[PDB]
Amino acid sequence: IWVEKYRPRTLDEVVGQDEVIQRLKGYVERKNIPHLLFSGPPGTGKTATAIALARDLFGENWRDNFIEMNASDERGIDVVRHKIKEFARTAPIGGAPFKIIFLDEADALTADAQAALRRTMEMYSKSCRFILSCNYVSRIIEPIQSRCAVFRFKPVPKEAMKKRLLEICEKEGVKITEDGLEALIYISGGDFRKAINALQGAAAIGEVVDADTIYQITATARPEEMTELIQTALKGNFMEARELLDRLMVEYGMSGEDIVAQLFREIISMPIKDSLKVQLIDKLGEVDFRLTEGANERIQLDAYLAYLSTLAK
Amino acid sequence: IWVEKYRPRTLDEVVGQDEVIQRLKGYVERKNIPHLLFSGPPGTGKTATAIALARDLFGENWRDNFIEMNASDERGIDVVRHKIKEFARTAPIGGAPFKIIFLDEADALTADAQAALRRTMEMYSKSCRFILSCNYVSRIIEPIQSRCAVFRFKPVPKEAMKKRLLEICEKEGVKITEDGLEALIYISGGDFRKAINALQGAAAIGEVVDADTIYQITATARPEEMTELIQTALKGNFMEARELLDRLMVEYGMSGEDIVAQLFREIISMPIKDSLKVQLIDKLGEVDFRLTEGANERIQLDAYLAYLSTLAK
Amino acid sequence: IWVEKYRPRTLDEVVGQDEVIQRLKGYVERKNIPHLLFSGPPGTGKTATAIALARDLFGENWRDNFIEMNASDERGIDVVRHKIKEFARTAPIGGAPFKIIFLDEADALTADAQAALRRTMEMYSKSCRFILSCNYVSRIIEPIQSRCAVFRFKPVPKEAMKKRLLEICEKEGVKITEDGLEALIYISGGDFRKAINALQGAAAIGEVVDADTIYQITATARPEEMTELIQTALKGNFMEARELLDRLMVEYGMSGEDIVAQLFREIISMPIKDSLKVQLIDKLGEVDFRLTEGANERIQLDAYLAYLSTLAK
Amino acid sequence: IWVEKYRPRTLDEVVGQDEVIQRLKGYVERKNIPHLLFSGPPGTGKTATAIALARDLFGENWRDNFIEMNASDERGIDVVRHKIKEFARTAPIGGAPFKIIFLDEADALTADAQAALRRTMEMYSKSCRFILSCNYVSRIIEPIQSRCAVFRFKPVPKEAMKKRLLEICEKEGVKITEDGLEALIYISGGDFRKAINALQGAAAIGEVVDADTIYQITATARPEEMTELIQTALKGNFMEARELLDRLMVEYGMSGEDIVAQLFREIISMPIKDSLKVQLIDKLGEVDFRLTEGANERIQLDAYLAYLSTLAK
Amino acid sequence: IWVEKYRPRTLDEVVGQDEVIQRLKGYVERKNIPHLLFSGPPGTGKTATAIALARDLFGENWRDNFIEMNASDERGIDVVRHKIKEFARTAPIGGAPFKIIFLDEADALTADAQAALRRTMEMYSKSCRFILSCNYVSRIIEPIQSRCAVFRFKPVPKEAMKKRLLEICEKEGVKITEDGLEALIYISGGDFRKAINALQGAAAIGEVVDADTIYQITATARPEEMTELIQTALKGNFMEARELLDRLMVEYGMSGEDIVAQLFREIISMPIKDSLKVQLIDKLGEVDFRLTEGANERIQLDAYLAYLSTLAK
Amino acid sequence: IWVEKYRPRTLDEVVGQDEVIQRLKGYVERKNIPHLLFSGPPGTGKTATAIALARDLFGENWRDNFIEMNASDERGIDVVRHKIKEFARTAPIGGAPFKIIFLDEADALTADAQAALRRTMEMYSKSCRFILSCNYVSRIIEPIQSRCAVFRFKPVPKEAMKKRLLEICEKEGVKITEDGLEALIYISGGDFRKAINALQGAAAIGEVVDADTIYQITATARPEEMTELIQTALKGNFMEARELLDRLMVEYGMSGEDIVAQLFREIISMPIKDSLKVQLIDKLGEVDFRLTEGANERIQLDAYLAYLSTLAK
Repeated sequence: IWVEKYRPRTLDEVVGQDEVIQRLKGYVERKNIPHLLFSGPPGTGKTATAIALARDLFGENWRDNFIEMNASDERGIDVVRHKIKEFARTAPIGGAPFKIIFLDEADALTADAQAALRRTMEMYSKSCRFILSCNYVSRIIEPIQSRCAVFRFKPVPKEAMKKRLLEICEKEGVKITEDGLEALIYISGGDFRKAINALQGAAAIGEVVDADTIYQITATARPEEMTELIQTALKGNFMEARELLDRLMVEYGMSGEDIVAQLFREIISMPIKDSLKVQLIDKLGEVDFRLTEGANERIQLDAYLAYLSTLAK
Repeated sequence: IWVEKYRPRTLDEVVGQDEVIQRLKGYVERKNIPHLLFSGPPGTGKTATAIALARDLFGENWRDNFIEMNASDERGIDVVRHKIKEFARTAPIGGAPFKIIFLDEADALTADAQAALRRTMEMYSKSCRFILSCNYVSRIIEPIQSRCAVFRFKPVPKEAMKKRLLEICEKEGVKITEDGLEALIYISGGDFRKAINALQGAAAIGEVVDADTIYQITATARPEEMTELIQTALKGNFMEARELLDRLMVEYGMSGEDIVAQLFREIISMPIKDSLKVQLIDKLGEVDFRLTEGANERIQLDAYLAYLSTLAK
Repeated sequence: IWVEKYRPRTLDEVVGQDEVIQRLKGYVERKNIPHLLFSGPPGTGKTATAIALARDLFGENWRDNFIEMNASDERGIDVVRHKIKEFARTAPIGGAPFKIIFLDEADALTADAQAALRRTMEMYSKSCRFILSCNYVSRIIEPIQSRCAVFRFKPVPKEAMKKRLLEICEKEGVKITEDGLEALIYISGGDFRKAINALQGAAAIGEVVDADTIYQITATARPEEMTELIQTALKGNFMEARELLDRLMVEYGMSGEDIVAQLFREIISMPIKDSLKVQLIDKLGEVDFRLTEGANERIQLDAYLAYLSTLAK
Repeated sequence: IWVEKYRPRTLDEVVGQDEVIQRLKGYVERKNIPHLLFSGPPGTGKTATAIALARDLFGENWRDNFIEMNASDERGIDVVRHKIKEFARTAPIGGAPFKIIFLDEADALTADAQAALRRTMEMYSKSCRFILSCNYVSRIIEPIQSRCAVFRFKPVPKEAMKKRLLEICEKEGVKITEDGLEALIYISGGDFRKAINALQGAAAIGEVVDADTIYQITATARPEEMTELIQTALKGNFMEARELLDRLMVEYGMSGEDIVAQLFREIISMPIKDSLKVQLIDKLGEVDFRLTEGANERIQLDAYLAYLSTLAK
Repeated sequence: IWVEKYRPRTLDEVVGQDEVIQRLKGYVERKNIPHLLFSGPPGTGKTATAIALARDLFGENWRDNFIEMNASDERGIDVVRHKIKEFARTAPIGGAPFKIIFLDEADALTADAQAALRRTMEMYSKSCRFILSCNYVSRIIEPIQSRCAVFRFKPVPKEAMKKRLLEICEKEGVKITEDGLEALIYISGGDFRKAINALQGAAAIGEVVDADTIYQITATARPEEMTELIQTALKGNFMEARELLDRLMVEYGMSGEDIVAQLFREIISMPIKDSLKVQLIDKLGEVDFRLTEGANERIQLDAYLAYLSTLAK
Repeated sequence: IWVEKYRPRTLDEVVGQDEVIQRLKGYVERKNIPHLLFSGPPGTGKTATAIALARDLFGENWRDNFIEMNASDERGIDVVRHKIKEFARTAPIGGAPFKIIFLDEADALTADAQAALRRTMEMYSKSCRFILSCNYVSRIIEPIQSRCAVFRFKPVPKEAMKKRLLEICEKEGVKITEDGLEALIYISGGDFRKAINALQGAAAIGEVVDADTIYQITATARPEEMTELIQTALKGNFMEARELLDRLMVEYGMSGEDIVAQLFREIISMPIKDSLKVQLIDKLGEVDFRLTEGANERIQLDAYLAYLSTLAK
């Protein structure tokens, strides 16, 4: 399960996030941690560095102290408070003052539960410390940002991930091609968890990791096929386009959201006029809405391939 | 009841899914099963291979261990946990290490129930194993795909099913024609359960299995007749269309839902403009609603044939 | 109560359904009954033949064994299971192997209750047997059609019913005219229960059964009056049409659904263009909906007579 | 409370319904009652004759046997079955064979509850009997009409009620004018309960019962005021019309349905062209729908006064 | 808290409702009360007179007997029945026969709970009595109106309230101007509770009660300013309108609901065509929804001022 | 933590709110406080003045008496009532009559909890006093406004905050530019907590506080960048605009709501025609809705940049 076997071990090993880590290192020399707020897209390293941050400060004895828990399971903030009192009365065994709790998905709670943090902040900043992961900082009520040093994780980039992916491979006897690497990244959206997990799943199978084997495992169309489907649509061949999208949707087994996602990506990365690209995206915006309201997947989608085949003349 | 009497017995006997089985065989030589995730359309062999997978690993004593249960019945995940503890304490009687639980309709649960799997995965991977059937992989939250080897079942194809259908027949003294076979497949949508079940139902009756007898059993007009009815409607011949739909609705004895279903299928598979197909489906969407609210079958339906015969000019 | 006093006694006596009975007879010579599925409109003979089927196989002792029960009363499938165990342990007293249970309105249950049939099918096919009545076959989940020989009851035709109606009369000293017979059938929709019940109600009164006395008892306008009302509407005389529909609706005392029904019938059987007939039916479709949602009977109806009187020029 | 103090005592005393009673009398000479079905508008005498029918057959001891209960209170059909067993075991004390139960609002139940009647019909037709009141016969599933002698109550009429109203008055020292009588009937819709209740309420006040005092008590607007409001609307004076409808709606305190009802009545009884009357009623049909869907009373209503004030030129 | 300190004490002191009270007095000379039904807008005196009615009949000992309770709290009709039995067994201490229970918000209950009143009406009309407050009489099922003397409270008129308001003031050392009185009534909607409460709140502050201070306390723009904002919008000056609505929304500090409320009031009371008023209200309906779903106050509101400034040409 | 270190100490020190404070001072000379109601946007000084009001009346001993608590935590109104009885029995130690309780977020409670205030108002107005903070006065049921002197806090203003911000800086050795000050206020929305907190966070970093460093810390785009993105969109360069919005959305890490917010601000503060600004805001209104319903962030947003690039010609 590659995405854990390559969980960074020191802050130095979390890549793409110099911005955050360069200054997050300046908290290990002094041994200070004010409640951390980690913001960013998923699969970029919030949990990783919050491990490698607890790992660089305790040495060998992190597992005993640090604990990760999902903050959106609404009845457990109050049931995991006895872990707050045993954990605050125990002094870091070795030669350190403070101790850490990680809280994934913080930005899912309404105003209320958020407060309960505070009566363990001013009472435990000489013992306890929180790291709060959230998708966006905007979504955490101010009275907490107030007591937090904030870190905005940016989506990692191509070469930095591509490198790390290779290292996960050479060290695990997996043979990716260049094709399957580049493809493993189209997939990833710049999200490691997604990327690693995929690779892992393609590694489990028989040997060579082709561009395809990656497209198959994640159920996301070859980008060549999309810009075929969109193209054969724009030309005027509706029934053909419908055929493709069908075949396509069964081959990998994508959702309507999933198809509309790729439709988007490949509508953007088309080399067509900014004048027309709008017309497409606008409608695509429309269609994506229709779906989320609960309208019929098949009909709205085919109805969008219809949209394109009017723009023939 | 043919669809069980021909339930594949070994992985070798599940057809059309080489892609999955070829490598699912490589789990019987080594006797490894990491929690399996089966994705695909219904009636393609998820349950079948998950039986024939448990059957090829236990030999004669599968029934005692393996158990299938529907995962969407929301109050029973927790009531069928005592089957998890008797089943994990009993070592596979014979000479095998591990044991299996199949979970149909996994992709119906919201984030929560999905987690409860995990505290029996790391505690039972030296005793228990799960196979998860779902319509689409996209619909299972990542923390599970994480611990799963994934398999995307594709819809079985024409000739592969047509063959198996014949074998079910010659071995059960049923006389299908070529017509009734081809028709038994229009019906099937590439879904065996649907196909087998139909055949079975046509076999129960008096002898020869015509194209018709299949269309009747599934409630269901010759697709030639629909695209006739829709067409004679679009031309402007309302009274003619109404006649057809009537005759049609008595010949096979379809519901309003049933008619509106086929209306849909054949409105999609029309070779007409994406521009117009919308107008039709939109209204069809409307009509289908009207019916479910309890409006009058005959009037809303004829009122839809009216809709089409305005679009003459 | 004529509709029982003339309940067919042998399969030979159920008329209009040769299609079903001709081959349902071939189950009395061999003494086989695989679970029967009876599909068709109401008042066509599903219950009748399922009696006359149990009557032709037990001779004199059917009442003791066979029992009819409505399957839509949701808490009684499980309370009438002790009738399943006393009934399966008792061997048909005489010289027959098997026994019957009739289940009206089967097509009202959601997927679940339907299954419970099965654990008495494979355990009781050497003792028990089910006959399932339903409006449409399409509405019974496949796993049951699977184990059923299916029979589609068609709406009994004109002459076959007209004959039986006369026999009910000559044998009950009722004087119908030809007018009142033909009218008793316009009413019936090809549904005996409806027809017999009507006749019965017209017989209770004073002597001669006119065309009218039938129209009055069922609360259904002379078809001459409808095509008058629709016509005087189409001409442009709104206030006149409204008068008629009023008088009309009090004379027989029809519902809004009832009026809209006849409106439909006589809009179809008009000898007017297929071009215009649509406009009418479309709106009629509209109006019928408005009513079922709970809108005001009088206003929507008069508002439909309005609709027609715009189409003057 | 006049509407009870003048509850008819013998079938002879129920007026306007000769049609029903003339032949309902022919059931007291023979002492037969097959389950009665009473259909008709409300306040026309279904309950009355079903009392006066039980009163003419038991003489002095009806109250002990006969019981009226509303059939739409869904959990009480089964709780009032022990009244069915004490009532069927007790033989009519005196010299009569049978006993009666009245069931108001029968046409409110879905298919199911209706059946439960039957297992007390064939078991109690030598002891029990049902009288079923319903707004329309069409709304009672056939298997009951089957076992019922049916009676369609027509809306009483003017002079028959007007007479009875006077008798309620002379015998209660109330001074209605001719104006207030005629008006007491515009109100009534041919519904006694409505009429009597109104009169009663106008009698409670100070002396003379004017046309007005009746219009005021029922809030149903003076018909002069409506055709004022509609007129000042049609002329073009929107703000004036809105004022009236407001004042009007507070003076009597009508619902939106209630206003739209009177709007209708007085739109019909306008002496304006059949050409225009349509336009009005059509929209009124529209508006009435909008309301029943739950749209805003005030806005749709004023929005209808808007509609009229466009038709100025 | 002025709205109680000036709770009328005798029927003579409830103003604006001569219509009701003049004849409600004729129930204190005779000492009769048939179950009262009070209908009318809120804040017009239903509770007040139902107090002052119980106060004029018991003299000094009303509080002990009479009790007010909200009838919409669905589980308490049956829990406050033991107050019905202690209250019916105790004879009015002094020299009176009967006793009273007030039931606010009666018109919130579905058919069922309403019945339970009746088995304490015929059993307690020689001890108990009910007064039922409801917004509209139409909304109380007939079987209760049946046993009720009905009273329709009209919205208290201008001068009658304006007088009472002054008396509340001179007797409490508050200095309203004529402006602040007239304004205190624009506010009131003819609803005292609303009016008194407002006045009270403006009295608490520093001295003189201006037109403004009243508009501010109730949140609520000068109606001149709204029809300015709406107007400058309709003309085409969007940026101007946005400015106003801003200034406006800060000056008084209204919610989005509050603004949309006034927007409505002044859209209605515009002297513009019924044709256009619709367009506005329709969208306003739209906007109000958008807000309640949680959309952005500022953007939807400005987006509505946008809506209006398209309708320039 | 600047936003507390500069918590105003006397009413004189709360800026921008002369309107409220000028007359709130007239309550310290007399030593009267009727229950205060503080209405206004967040971060404008409700809590501040309610501190500085308690601070100007007790001198040195406020902390002991006054207590602030959030009123939306629904189970604690009743658990913090024992703080009401110890606090009401203790007379203000020194030479004052009365005592204070502050209640933030009052406008979150449904009708019920609001009442419980009252039985401590008339029992404690010679000991206790409440200050109620709420976003809008409209949202507090009248029976409380009734007993409250009301104060509408307006959003502070530019120069008053800008001054205080500078003082926080010169006294903390922070070097803001004019750019970073003006920007620190675009951010603030006129909300100090927001502003101070931001400044604080930019001060923690390396020296000079640029316009940017402020835009970065709050994850709110440079207003120059928005009106670039909107502009390059309006010109017709869709793909360019999409690029910007992307880069932009990753640089600061804004939500969809957050982006749509700034989109709005800078659409307003554009110097473009009132004619076009509408078109933009209308759609922006649309888009913002789409998002809140749950539609796809990326697609609706890009779909809005599409919208703008159609308005090229």
